Amino acid sequence: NSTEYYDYEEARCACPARHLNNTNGTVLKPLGCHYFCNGTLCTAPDGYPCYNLTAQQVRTLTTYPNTSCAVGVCMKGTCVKNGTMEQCFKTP
Amino acid sequence: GRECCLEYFKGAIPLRKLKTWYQTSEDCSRDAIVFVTVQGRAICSDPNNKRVKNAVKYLQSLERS
Repeated sequence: NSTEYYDYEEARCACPARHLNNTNGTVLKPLGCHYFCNGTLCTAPDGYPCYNLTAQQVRTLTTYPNTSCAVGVCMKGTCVKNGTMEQCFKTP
Repeated sequence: GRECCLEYFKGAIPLRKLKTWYQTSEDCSRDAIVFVTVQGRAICSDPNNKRVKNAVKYLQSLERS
C-alpha cells in the first residue's frame, strides 16, 4: 500500500520500558499494557505478559517482595488477569 | 534488569549517533539488543537480525560494561 505507512508508528514504540521484578524466576512484566517512548503513548502487543494492579495497589509497590501482583496477558491494551499471583516489586 | 523491549525497531541502526549498546536481561520475554545514541535515545533491536548481529560483532568495544 503506497498510501499507508505504519513504520513510523512502530519505530516510535521500539524503546525499552520499565518492568517490575518478581521472586519466582518468571519473566519480568510491566505495569499494565501501555508505555511511553519519548512522550508517545505505546501499547504492548497482544499476548505480552503484564501485571494488573488497581490504583490503590500501585501505591503500595516497594523495592521489596511485599506486594501480591495479579499476572495478566495483554489483549487490545488491556491486562487480562490469568489467575496467577506473584510477589512483584520495583527494581532500583 | 529494569527494562525490557516489547517491540523491535525494523529501521536502519543509527550508526552516526551510536554511543553504546547492551543486551537486555535474560528474564525479559523478548531477547533484545538496545542501541543507545549520544543523546540517550534507546532503540530495541532483534538479536537474530543479520544487520544487528553484524553490528554487535564488529562494535564489540561499544558494549555496556
